[PDB]
Amino acid sequence: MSHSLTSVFQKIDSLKPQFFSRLTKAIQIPAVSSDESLRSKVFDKAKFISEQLSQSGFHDIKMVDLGIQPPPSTPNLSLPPVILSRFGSDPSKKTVLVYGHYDVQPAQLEDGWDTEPFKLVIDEAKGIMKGRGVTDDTGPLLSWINVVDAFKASGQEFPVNLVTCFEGMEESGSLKLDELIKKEANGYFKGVDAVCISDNYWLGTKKPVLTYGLRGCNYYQTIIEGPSADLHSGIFGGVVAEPMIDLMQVLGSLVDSKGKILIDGIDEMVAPLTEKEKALYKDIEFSVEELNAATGSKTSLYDKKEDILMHRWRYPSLSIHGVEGAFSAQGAKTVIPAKVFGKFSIRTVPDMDSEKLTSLVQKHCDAKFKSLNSPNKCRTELIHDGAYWVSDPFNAQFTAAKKATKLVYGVDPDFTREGGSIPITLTFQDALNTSVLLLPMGRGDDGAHSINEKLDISNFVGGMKTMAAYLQYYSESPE
Amino acid sequence: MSHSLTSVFQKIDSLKPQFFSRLTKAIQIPAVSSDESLRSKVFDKAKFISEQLSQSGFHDIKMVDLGIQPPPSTPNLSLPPVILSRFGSDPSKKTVLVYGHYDVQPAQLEDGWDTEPFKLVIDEAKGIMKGRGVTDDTGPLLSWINVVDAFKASGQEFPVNLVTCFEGMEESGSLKLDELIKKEANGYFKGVDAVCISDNYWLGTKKPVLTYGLRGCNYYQTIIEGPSADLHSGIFGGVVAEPMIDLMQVLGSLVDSKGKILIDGIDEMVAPLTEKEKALYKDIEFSVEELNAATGSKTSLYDKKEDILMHRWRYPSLSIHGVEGAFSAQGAKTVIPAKVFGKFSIRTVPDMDSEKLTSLVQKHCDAKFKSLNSPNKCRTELIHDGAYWVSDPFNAQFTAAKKATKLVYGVDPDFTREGGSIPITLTFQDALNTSVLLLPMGRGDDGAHSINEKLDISNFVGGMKTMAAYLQYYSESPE
Ligand SMILES: [Zn+2]
Ligand SMILES: [Zn+2]
Ligand SMILES: [Zn+2]
Ligand SMILES: [Zn+2]
Repeated sequence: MSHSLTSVFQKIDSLKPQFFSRLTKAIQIPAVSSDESLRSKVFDKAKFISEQLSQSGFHDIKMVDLGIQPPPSTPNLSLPPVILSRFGSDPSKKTVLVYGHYDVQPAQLEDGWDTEPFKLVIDEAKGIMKGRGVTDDTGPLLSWINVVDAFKASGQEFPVNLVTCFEGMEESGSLKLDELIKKEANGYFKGVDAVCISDNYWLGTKKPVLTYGLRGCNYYQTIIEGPSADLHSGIFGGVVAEPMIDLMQVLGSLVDSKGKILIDGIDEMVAPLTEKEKALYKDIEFSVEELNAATGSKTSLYDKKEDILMHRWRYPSLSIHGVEGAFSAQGAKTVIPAKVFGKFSIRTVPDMDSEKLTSLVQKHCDAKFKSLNSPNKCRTELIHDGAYWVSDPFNAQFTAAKKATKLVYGVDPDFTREGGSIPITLTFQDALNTSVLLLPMGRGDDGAHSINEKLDISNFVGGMKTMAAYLQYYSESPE
Repeated sequence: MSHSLTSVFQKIDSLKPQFFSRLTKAIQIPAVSSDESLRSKVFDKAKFISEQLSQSGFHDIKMVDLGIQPPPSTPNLSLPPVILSRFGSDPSKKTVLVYGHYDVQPAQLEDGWDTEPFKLVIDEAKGIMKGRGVTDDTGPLLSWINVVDAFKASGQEFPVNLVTCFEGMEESGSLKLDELIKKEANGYFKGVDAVCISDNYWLGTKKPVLTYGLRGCNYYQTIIEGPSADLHSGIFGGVVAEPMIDLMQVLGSLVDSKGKILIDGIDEMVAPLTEKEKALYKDIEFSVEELNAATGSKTSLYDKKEDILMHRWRYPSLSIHGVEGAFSAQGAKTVIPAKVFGKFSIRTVPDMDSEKLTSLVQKHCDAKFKSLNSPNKCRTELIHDGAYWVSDPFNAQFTAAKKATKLVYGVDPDFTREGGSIPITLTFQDALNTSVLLLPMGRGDDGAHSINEKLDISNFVGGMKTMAAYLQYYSESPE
C-alpha cells in the first residue's frame, strides 16, 4: 500500500457522491466546439473546470487564449481557452503533465438517444453513466481532479507535481494547440518529466489495456460546383451537369467495400510488418464476436484476430462520412444541388507522410474528376490533419501504469495500439522531449461519437484508482 | 374587346394594391408541407385561402379532408385539406375547373437567400416579387381569385362557372388527391367541361408559351444499413463495412456525367421520335445561352437547341439529390453512419411504365449492391410516383388560350412541353374525361425549388389578363 494507496482508494469510493455531482454539472454544459451557436457554452465549460481546479488545490491557473478561430468560416469567434494549472510545487518531486479535452461531439435526442444527451443519467444499479462526453473526454479529464481530491481527503501525500493542459477544440482539429505546446516548452511546461493522457478506451469490454500507439487522421472535403444556385431537378434534368453525379463517382473511387484504399501511392508509404511489432500483437485477447457486440451486427471485414487488430492499428483506413450542401432531410426533394462537399478521412500509420498523402489524394481526385468529362468545377482540400504516434511500451511510465492496473484490476493489461487519434500526442513527445503514456479509462463499446455514449462506473472508479496508483508508482520508479 | 375585356384588363391594373396585399399575406404563412412542425401553418394557409374565396363571390366551399398522412413516418398528422369551391352556377355556361397548390418547398435565409423567404418583397421599380412560393404555386393560384375580383369590379359578366381544386400536398407527392378526383368525378366535379392548370413556367424569359406535355417523376431512396448505431470512424475504421462506401458505389452506377441513365430496360420503354412530334419542336425559340443565364454557369450537357429541348422534354433523366442519415453539416465529423438513404429520381416520358421502371430500378440496385460482396443490408424503395402527360395542343382550350396570349403579349405563344411534373394532370384528364390546358404564369428562371424564388410583375399582371381573356374566349368557342 505505497504511502497508503488503500487510504486513497477508500476515499475514492467515499467521494463518489461529489465526483458524480461534479461530473453531472460538467456534462450539462454542452461544450460542442463544432457548433458556433454553442461556443458560449464551451466557454462556460472551461470556466466551470477552472472553478473545480481552484476549489481543489490547484494554482497558477491560466485560461490561455489561442486567438481567433482561423485555418480553413469564422465571424471572429474566439477559440475555447486551453486550461493550464499546477498542483504542488515540490522541487524534489517529478512533474507529470496530464492532457485531456473538455469540448464534445454534437448530440441530439432525435439522433436515436434513449436519454437526453446532455442530461447525465447515472444508474448505480446497472453501473453506467449515460451522456455525451462522459467517456470522450469529460469523465477521464475530471478524474484527474477527483484523484487530487482523494489524496487530499485521505490525508496522504500527493506523489508528484501535477500540471494540466485541457483544451476545448479536440473534436474540431485541436486548432492552435500545437503552437502553444512548442511555445511553452521552455515556459509553463519547462520542468515536465512525463506526460499522461486519458483519452481512449480498452480494446474490448473485459480487460484493461495500456496504449502505446495511435493512428493519425487526415480529414478531406472534395468540393464540386456547377450552377450558381440549386436547380429544379425537373426543369433542368438531363440538360445541365450535376455536381452530385460527379461526386458519387469521385467519392466512389477512393476505397472499396472490403476496405482497400484505391489511391495510388499510399501502400508504398506503409511501414512493413516486423517480427518485433508482431511479438506484441500476440497474446492479446480479442475476437470478432467482441467486435460484433460493439458493432451491433455481423459486418466485420475480417475474422482473424490478428487481422482485425492489424487493420484497426497499423494499416491505414479510408472512411466516407457524408455530403454537405445537398438534400439530407427525410422524404423527397427534387433538386439539383449547386455546390456539394464530400467528406472523407484517412487514418494514417507509419510511415505515411501527411504532405505526400494529401498530394496523392488530390492527384487521385483531380484525375478521377477530369476523366468524367464534366463542365463542373472540382477540387479537394484538407480540413485537418493529426499525426500518428508509436512508442515503445517498456519505459518507466508503462511499468508504473502496468503495476497500477495490475493492482486495481487484478490482471496485467494488454499492450495495445489505437485505431483512434489524439493529434497532439506526438507534439507533447517531441516538443517536451519526454515519454507519453496513454491510460484508457473506458471500454471499447462506450459509444464515443455515437448515440447513448456511456461510461461504466467500474471503469470510472477503477480508472481513478488506477490513475492514483500510477502517479504513486511513477514517483517511486528510479527513472 | 369581347364583353369588354379592356374593362377587366383595366380593373386588373387598378386592383394591383389589393392583389399585392392578398399575395403578401399568403406568402407569409409558411405552408411547408414536407415539414411536420409547420403542418399547422399549412392549415392556416388553407384557411386564409378559403377566406379569400368566400370574400370574393365563391360558394359551396369545401375543405376536404383526405385523412391522416399515410403511404411510406407520421404521428397521425392530418393531411392539408383540398379546397373545393365554385363561382357562378349558370346552367348555360361552360364549367372550368382550375387546380393549383398552396403548399411550398422549404426555405431558409441561410440557404443563400438575399431576402427572407417568407417575407414577400415587392419591388415595383425592378418589377419583381421575391418570396418562397410566389411562382410555385401561390402567385398563380391566387391569380384565379384576382381575376374573379376584376370581373366583379369591372361590372362585366363572368364568362364561365369556375370550380376550384386547390391542394396542399403538391410538394409532398400530392397524397390521396388522386382518389379524391376519381371519387368526385360524378360528384363535385360532375359538370366540368375543361380543366386549366397554372403551375409551370415559360421555357425562357422573353416569350410566353402554352404547355401540352409533362414528364412524370419517380422518386426513390436506396437504403443501406450495417451497424446498429453510428461508429467512431477511428476505432472501427478498416474493420467494419461502411454503408456510405457501398452507397457511393450503388448511387454512382445509376447515371453518368453526361446524363446517360445506366439502368437496363429503360431505353426500350422510351417512345421513338416521330415526324409529327418533331414538327412542333421546330420554330421554338431557345438557345443554350438562355439555359446558361438561368443556370448561372456554362454547364449544359448539349449545345443544339433541338437537343436541349428534347432532353428536357421527351427523354428521361436521372438526378441525384443527396444522402439522408450521414454527416451533412459544415466541417469535419469522424463517424461511420449506421443507416443511410440515397435520394434519386427519374423523370419519366412516354412510354415508360411506372411499375416496370421501379422493378428495373430495384433489379439494378440490388444487383450492383450484391456485386459489392458487402455484409451490409440494402434495398431500394419508391417514395412517390407521378405520371407523365402528353396532349394535342389544338383543342378548344389551347385555341382560346392562344388568342388570349396573343392579345396580351402581342405574339403567339410557343407550344412547349415541360421538364417538370404536375402529377394529377393525367388523373384530371382521364377521370373527368375533358381536355387539360397548362397556362404558365412565370418565367423559366423564377428559381422554383431554389433560393430567391421570384415572380416578375409583368408575368403576374400579364398572366392574370391572359387568364381573363382565356376564360372569355373559351366561353365563346363553339366547342
Ligand atoms: Zn472524440
Ligand atoms: Zn478521444
Ligand atoms: Zn414545386
Ligand atoms: Zn409547380
